Order: sequence, then structure tokens, then C-alpha cells
Amino acid sequence: KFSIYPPIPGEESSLRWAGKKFEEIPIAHIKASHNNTQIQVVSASNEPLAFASCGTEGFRNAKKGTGIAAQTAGIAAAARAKQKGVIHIRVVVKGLGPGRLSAMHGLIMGGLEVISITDNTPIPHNGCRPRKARKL
Amino acid sequence: ATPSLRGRLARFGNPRKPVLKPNKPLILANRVGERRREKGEATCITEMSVMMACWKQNEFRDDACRKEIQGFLDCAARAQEARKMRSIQETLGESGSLLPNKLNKLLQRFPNKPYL
Amino acid sequence: REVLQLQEEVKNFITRENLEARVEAALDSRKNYNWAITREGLVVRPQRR
Amino acid sequence: DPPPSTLLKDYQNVPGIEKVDDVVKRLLSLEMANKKEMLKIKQEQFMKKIVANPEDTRSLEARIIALSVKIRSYEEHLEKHRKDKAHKRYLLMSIDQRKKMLKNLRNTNYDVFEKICWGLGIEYTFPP
Amino acid sequence: NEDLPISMENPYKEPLKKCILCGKHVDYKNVQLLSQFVSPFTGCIYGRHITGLCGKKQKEITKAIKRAQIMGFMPVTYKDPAYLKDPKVCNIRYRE
Amino acid sequence: PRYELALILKAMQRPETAATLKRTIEALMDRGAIVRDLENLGERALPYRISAHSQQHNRGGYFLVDFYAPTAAVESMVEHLSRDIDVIRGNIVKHPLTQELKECEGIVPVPLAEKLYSTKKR
Amino acid sequence: KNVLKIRRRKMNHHKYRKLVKKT
Amino acid sequence: AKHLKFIARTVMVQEGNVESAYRTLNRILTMDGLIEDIKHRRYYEKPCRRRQRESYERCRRIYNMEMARKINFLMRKNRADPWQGC
Amino acid sequence: YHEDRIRAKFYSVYGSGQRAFDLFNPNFKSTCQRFVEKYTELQKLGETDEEKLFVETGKALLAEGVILRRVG
Amino acid sequence: RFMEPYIFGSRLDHDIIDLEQTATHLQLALNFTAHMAYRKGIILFISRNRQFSYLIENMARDCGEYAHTRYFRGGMLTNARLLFGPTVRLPDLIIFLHT
RNA sequence: AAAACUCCAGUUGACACAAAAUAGACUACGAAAGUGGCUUUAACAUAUCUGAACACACAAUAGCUAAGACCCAAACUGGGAUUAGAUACCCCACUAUGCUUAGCCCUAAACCUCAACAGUUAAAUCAACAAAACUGCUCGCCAGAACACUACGAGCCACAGCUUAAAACUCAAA
Ligand SMILES: [Mg+2]
Ligand SMILES: [Mg+2]
Ligand SMILES: [Mg+2]
Ligand SMILES: [Mg+2]
Ligand SMILES: [Mg+2]
Ligand SMILES: [Mg+2]
Ligand SMILES: [Mg+2]
Ligand SMILES: [Mg+2]
Ligand SMILES: [Mg+2]
Ligand SMILES: [Mg+2]
Ligand SMILES: [Zn+2]
Repeated sequence: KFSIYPPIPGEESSLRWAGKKFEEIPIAHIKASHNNTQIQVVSASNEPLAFASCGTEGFRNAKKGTGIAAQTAGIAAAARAKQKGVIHIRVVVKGLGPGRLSAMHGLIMGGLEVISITDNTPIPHNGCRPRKARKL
Repeated sequence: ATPSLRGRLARFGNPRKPVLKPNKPLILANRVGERRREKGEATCITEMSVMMACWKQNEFRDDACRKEIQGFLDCAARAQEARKMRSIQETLGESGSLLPNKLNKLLQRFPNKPYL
Repeated sequence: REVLQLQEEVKNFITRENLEARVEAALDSRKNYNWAITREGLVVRPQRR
Repeated sequence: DPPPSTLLKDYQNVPGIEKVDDVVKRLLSLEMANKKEMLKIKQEQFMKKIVANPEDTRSLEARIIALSVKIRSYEEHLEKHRKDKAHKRYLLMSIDQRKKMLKNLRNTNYDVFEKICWGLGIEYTFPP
Repeated sequence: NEDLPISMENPYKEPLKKCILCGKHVDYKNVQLLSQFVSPFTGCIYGRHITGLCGKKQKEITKAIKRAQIMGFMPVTYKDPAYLKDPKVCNIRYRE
Repeated sequence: PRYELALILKAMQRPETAATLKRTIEALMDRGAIVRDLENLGERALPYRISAHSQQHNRGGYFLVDFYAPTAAVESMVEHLSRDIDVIRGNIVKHPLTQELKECEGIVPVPLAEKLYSTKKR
Repeated sequence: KNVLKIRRRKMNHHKYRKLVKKT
Repeated sequence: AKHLKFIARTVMVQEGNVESAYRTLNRILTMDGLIEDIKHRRYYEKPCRRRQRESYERCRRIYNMEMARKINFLMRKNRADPWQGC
Repeated sequence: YHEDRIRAKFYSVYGSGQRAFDLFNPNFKSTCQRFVEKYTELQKLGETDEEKLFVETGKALLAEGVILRRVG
Repeated sequence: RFMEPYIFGSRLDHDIIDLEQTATHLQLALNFTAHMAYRKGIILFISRNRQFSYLIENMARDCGEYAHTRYFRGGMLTNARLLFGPTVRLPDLIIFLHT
């Protein structure tokens, strides 16, 4: 029982959460970089609901790419989502960095429930040419 | 399964470009390298974060956020005792892997003879 | 033998008068080129569902 | 230039030709085939017209005919595709090999040498 | 005298192991066979030691996979969800 | 030689797809290509949102056309297919039955490739 | 280790390039 | 962005088990070779250095496999002292 | 030898005998040795087909007093 | 490498030692060891083998000979003038059970 | 840490003239350089060997002209931090360039530094490393060094160059 694969939208989708299926669940995109992260909760109908990041609190310079700042941003985003009624979210991780799971922990501790951990890292398939290798 | 090593090194009987270009000669030794340990952890931060948040929300008194501060103290004590038991166990106990001492002893018991 | 087989096979082709019936038979028929295998080497076709 | 429909080598010495219809004749021709078939047909025609017995494949005349066919193919590929250095080098090497074989043939047998020179039309020039 | 050994064709020789797709035909139109050799999560092609085929077999497999992905017969970055309940052949270790 | 064609259309069930198949057969017969048979794979689902001519398509079918085209009309057929509007995409690929299945004996454990370094005590 | 001659040749080439750039 | 949505790299949570699912996703990414690929493509790598690093990784993997096979072969004699003294 | 090929065929058809191999007795005659002896004494007569020889050897083994455990 | 004329053949990756020339070399070996003890000689059994270290030491003890199945020190048989005493009669025959 | 932009950042619908993850635990093609997203076409020589600096044809990338696009990377440039000084190691935006067409001297650690054609190791056995050591034929080079990838001379679609290549002086050397 309990298949790790996501349910297909096709035939009968037998998983219910608060009277809703899976395609009608709001999304919580997280763009975690090497020094800053942003958390925005968007509904299923593509409508912005909440937006909280490290720069919208009090952290400056390299203090944004920390675990405490990411956790506070996640807690603030979860509170702003609960103020309007979201409950269930779908975390989307974009990029690597120190604050990759701190935002998820903050969103969970804020009062939200996570049922699917997704990530769409934009890894280029020999795409654009990055910058030159710096000399440490 | 180990891959092939026929046409890899640049030899006299290989009329092609060398695939593998090692810096050291491919001769196995009779010693096991020391494993890595004691890295950067920096754990137990959510308790401190929520304690600072509770202190910033209300007043800076001690009787206002007793639950958060006692949870932080308990988490710190648990982390300390976990580090202590880790340092104690990682000196005589082996789980999954083995001790490099016995490994190099067994390698010296059956050494390699590449010089024939 | 090969040219006799080719002559026997060329009897069923598409020219100018066999177009409407051929496209109707093609639209009224389906083909499945999907077939799975196992660890022992046996061919298992998903047409038995 | 051989005709587009002239039955290649693989479908030449086979019984039953007049009984064949039109679709099989058009499929088994040079239209839906490969250029290698046309090259082999040209080589066979040259070996049947110029030299006598075409069964001797390891002979020098067959090698000369094959090198001439390869030279013609390389010249066609060069006049069709301008920037092509590898094919141009291969053409030059084939010309040099054909000239060396013609020199050797003239040194060992002048009769077949002049016969090939009259047939293919090429003339062995003395190197300065 | 007659008890001397004779160098024959070396008996006690077990037949060489074949392959799981040696007596078959590899085509780009087959989506099930081309999807059974890809990861169901990231859509990554497994290595040679994971599948267990020869050189030409794996080459034809990956060529058919790439042709189906380019022409439009199988997803690239993921796997078709209708081809998940199939007998697993490749050796995996995740999920557990 | 022999070739195939993976024709991809939109969603029209019968009339428009029949008309496109008729046009394709007429073009093949005019360009000197003997049509052999036709295989229908059925109306399936596209693996990704295609962006072909103008509109975005997400529900199309598949068709297979077998014919013997010469080595001088492939570019003309590709141009005719790209000029069409109802046709999403279609690459001319040779028939797979031309290349026969090569025999094989399987894999073999390669021994330890020695004879690479000198035999000195060092 | 074994690059002294190469460095001397590089210095000579640099001096030659500087002399060419001068006049 | 022309493909489907929540299908690629998608896991589930069983009764709030969010850390186990995250560890499983991390293990899947490390097995498929994506985190290391992103760390490599973070900076532009020259083809010479690319070939050198690939050869280094291949030789190190071969040496590690040989050492692991040797250890697995020699572990059959990891006993005590059957012959005291002698 | 040829008895090696006979034992190879026996192991390919049947397999391992029910009796345990005793490497201490020099004159230890196992099932494979009896099969080889029967095949030799049947070839000494005058038969060429291997299937008839195998059937006759199996019949001789069943008649001498042993149970042939074959994998069908 | 120096084991080609002393092996008959291979039986399933197993070298079979031929007993034809083995008995010839054994007769010359027993003849050389018999005249050693017959002419008042010292026989030393050196065999570094922990599996059969007890049986060899008892055979040389009951026969009045000498054995050495323990650790062999460096300059023992060579530098015998600084490891024992002034002068030591070196054994004129040493048998190796395990080379 | 600056500094840079606040027509900035975030999910979504509409978009390329360079590069082509996973197949890369494969050793493949090509004389070498070089070449792994898909489809079609033409095609990868020589039934003795060697053989040019008295010749011919190719040859990584870097530089030019005559026609265009230009996300990104980046010679130069200007600004911003430290150092007594920093024209550089850190960051920001951009040019020449990486792209398509045609023409130029043909430049390398062109390094697998091992010339090509064949073979061998219980006859032959190497100062030392590296990739263990030799038999037959043939082309170019060497015999101290810096001087000197140097002037001149000889040839060049090149006018800061390429191919060939010294003399004068010093030392007991490298
Ligand atoms: Mg090195
Ligand atoms: Mg391009
Ligand atoms: Mg030559
Ligand atoms: Mg530009
Ligand atoms: Mg830019
Ligand atoms: Mg160039
Ligand atoms: Mg190179
Ligand atoms: Mg060189
Ligand atoms: Mg040469
Ligand atoms: Mg030159
Ligand atoms: Zn096979």
C-alpha cells in the first residue's frame, strides 16, 4: 500500500485532502539560491496568495543565505497563508544552497501540511555558458 | 563489476589514444586510507530561533518564554550527550564498516607481490 | 526464390484505384508495437489487460 | 550515364524476365537503389567492353577500372560539394595510385597498357 | 598406453549466457521497451552495469530512446505514468 | 530503398485526417513513390506540449505510411510536410527491416590485463 | 624541476617581442 | 516547460514523515547524478580539465572497486588464532 | 578423456547422484562411474546413435538396482 | 615459472604433479640425507608453517636431530659468530618441508 | 565587504541563426588535427615495403577583410574593497572574439614526446625513472652552453610574421 508515485489526473484519483484531490492544491514555490531564498504560495488557479523572503524582514548582505533567516521567512509565509486559508501546500525546490530545507521546516512549523516534496532544479543540458572559474 | 582495462593505458601495443591517464602507477598497496570524521554539523538551531522569536515577540523576561527556553536547553543537552556517546563509540565500536587497523593488518597478512 | 517472394508480395500494394477503401480500412483498424520483457527473456505483450 | 531502369548486377543473370510486370521492374532498378549499384554497373560494363575476361578480379585491369570509377565518383562529389578537403585528398591519392599502377603496367606490359589508355581515354604523362 | 589424455575441444564447458534482448528487434516505435530502460523519477538512462546488455544492444537501445524522444514518442525529463506497473529489470537501490 | 513516415496530426477523428492522408498519398504518387501499406497507431497522447504551426497542440494521433521513395525526393517530401498546416511534424526514417538482426553470443568476463609495468622491487 | 631552459626561451621571446614593439 | 507538471522528481509524505521523504529524494538525486552535475556546471569547466577529471574519477572508481573486491575476498579469513604459539 | 564427456552429458541430463562422494575409498564407484561403465560396455557392442545408447544405459541402471533421479 | 617439467598436466585448473620423475628425485634425496647422518652429520628441519609446527618438532626430537619451525632471525645461518658463541658447527643438511 | 540595477523579484500564457546532461563504468571513426541531439544523401584508397626542407594536399584554437544577428561567456575599458604602492588575485556593464558566407603566413607541451613496415622473449638479461628488453630496410638531426624560436640571404595573398639558419665575445661548464 501507499504508492510513492503521484496519482494520475486521468481516471479515478483515489486520494482526498480536505475534500479536494491533487490537481486543485495550492503550490508553494521556493527558489533557494547560494545566498538568498524566496517563498511564494500560489493557488491552484494561478493566483498569488502570500510572499515572504529573507530580504523582507531585516537581513542584509550575506545574512540572507542562513538557516535562521530561511526558517523565519518560511514561518512568515506559512502564517500569511493560514491567514487566508491554505493548509495543504506543495513545496517546489528550485536550486541548491544552505537554506534548502530550512524554508520547508519553517512552512511546516507555521501550521501548514506538506504531502508532496517536489523539486525542479533548472540544470542546463549543456546550455548557456557559465562564468569562468574563479581563482580561490 | 569492474570495467575493462585493455586499451586504456598508453603502451607499445596500443595503436590508439590513451583513455585513462593516471598520475600514479596502477599498483594496489597493502594499506587502507584513514576514514573521514568530525565535519561541520551546526545542528540544533530551530530551538534557538524559536526562543529568540518568543523573546522578541513579548518581553525579555525569563518567565514569559519558559517552554521555548527549556526545550532549547533540553535539545542542547541531548546534542551534547549525543556527541559524547558518538566520541565514545567511534573508538572501539564498528557498525556496518570495519576498523582500519584490522584492515591493514589483514592486508599485511596477505600482501601484494607485483615485482614477482 | 527471393524474386518470386517479391513478386508474390507485390500483388498487395497501393496505386490509384485503391485509396478510399485503403484509408477506410486504416482508420477502422489499430496496431500496437509495444511489448515488454522479463528477467528471463520472455516476451510479454500488454495486450492481455 | 546508364538508364534509370536497366536491371543491376544482383538481378541480371536470373531466369524469368519477360514475365515480370512493371512495379517489380521499377523497384528493382537504379531509381530506388544506391549509387554503389550504378558504380558496380559501370565497372562491369567497362570490364566487358574494354578488357576481355571479366572474371579475373585480382588482375591489374580490374584494379585500374575500380580506381577510375572511384576517381570519377570523387570528382562528382567534389563538383557537387565544394568545401570538401578529405574527399579532395582521397581523389588526389587515388589519381596517384592509378598513375603508379599505369606506370607499372606499361613497364611490364605495354599492350594492355595502351589498350586501357585508349579505352578509358586517360594518358600516362611522364613526370617532370 | 591407452590411458593417456587427448587434447579435445575442452569438455565441461557451459554454454555462454545470452541476453535479455538478443533474439528480438529494437525499434523506436516501441514505447514500453524503451521506457523500461529509464528511471521513473528523473528520466535518466541507466548505465551498462545496471541493465546488463552488450555494446551494440545498449547502443541500439539508447539510439531508439533518443529517436523516440526527438520525434515525439516518449518523455525526456520524466517517465510515462502508465508504464510504471511493469516487471522491473534494472538493478535499483533507492526507495527501499 | 524503403522508408517510413510517422505522421502526426491534430484531433479530427475522420474527415480532416482522411483528407490529409489522401493529400499525402497523392503527393507521394506525384513525387514518384510507390505506396505499399499503411499502419495506424491510433489517436494517443503527446508526451509534451508541442509548438508547431501557430497553435499549441496537446491531443494528436499517429500514423505510419510505408512507401519506396528514391534518393532525390526526400527533401521535396520534407518540404511538402513542413509546408502543411494540419501536420505537426514528421521525419522520414528508413525502414528497420532492411538491417537484419545480427547474431551475438553475449558478454564475456575479461581477464586481468597484466603486462603493463616493469617487475622491479622499487 | 625541468623547465629552466623553457623559461629562458620564454624570456628571450618576451625580450624580442618588446624590442619589436619598441622600434 | 512544455512537459507535464508534478511528475518528475515527486515523492509523497506518510503521516508527516517529511524528513524521510527528503532523504529519499536526496539519495535518488545523488544516485542519478544531479547534485554533482549542478555543482560541476556552476562554473565553466575547460575540456582539458574535464577529460582530466573524468579520467581521475574513472581510475579512482576502478581502484576502489578492486580494493572492495579484495576486502570481500579476504574477509573469509578474519578469524581468531586457531594455532596458538607455533 | 571420453569418460569426461560422458560425465558431462550425464550431469547435463540428470545431475548429482543421491549417494555422497567418498574421496577416501580408492575404489569408490559412484553413479557417474557406473554410468560411464554402462555406456562403454554398450558402445563395445555396436551402436552409433547417442539417444539409443542413453536409453539402454538408463534401462541397465534401472535394472541393476538404483533409482534415477532426473529433472523433468 | 620454474615448474614446467615437474607437472604432468592440468585437470580443471589443477596442476597434477607427475610421479614418474618424482620418485627419481626422491631416491636421490633420500640417498643424500642417509649418508649425512651415517657420517655424523647435523640435520635441521626448517619449515615456517603454523599449521604443522607441532608435528615437525617432535619428529626431530625423537630421532635426536634438530628442528626450527619458529621465526627465523636475520643473521642466523650467515652471521653465526655473533649470535651464539665463538665457533658453532653449521648444519651440513637442512630440510625444508614448506619452502 | 563593497559596488551595480530599484521599467526590480516571484507562479503563469505567448518565444533562438552558438553550444547538444543521463547513453560517458563504451574504445569507436579518421593519416593527424579532429569528431558522440535527430532525419536524408554522397562517402571513408592501394593483394610487397620504405620514401622529401629538389614537390603536392590537409592540418586544434588564437589574428584580418567584405555582408548580419547578438541571451550568455569574455582581450581591453571605467567604477567599487585591502595593501606604502596594485594597470592583477573579488564584483559590476560593455568591445574584439565564440555564429553563417568567401579569401589569408599556416601556429602548439601538434606530448602517447617513443619514425614507418614485420617478428621475438627457457639463444638474447637493462646506469636511473618512464610505457621490460632486441632482430631486417630506409629518410632528417646531433655531437658544450648561453649567445640565437637572431640580423642578413633564399620564398610567401602575410608589411609587429612564417620556413631554413650563423658569425663576434666569455667559461670549466650544463
Ligand atoms: Mg603525475
Ligand atoms: Mg550551429
Ligand atoms: Mg609510399
Ligand atoms: Mg559581441
Ligand atoms: Mg553578458
Ligand atoms: Mg588554421
Ligand atoms: Mg593534441
Ligand atoms: Mg615531438
Ligand atoms: Mg617517415
Ligand atoms: Mg612546417
Ligand atoms: Zn546478444
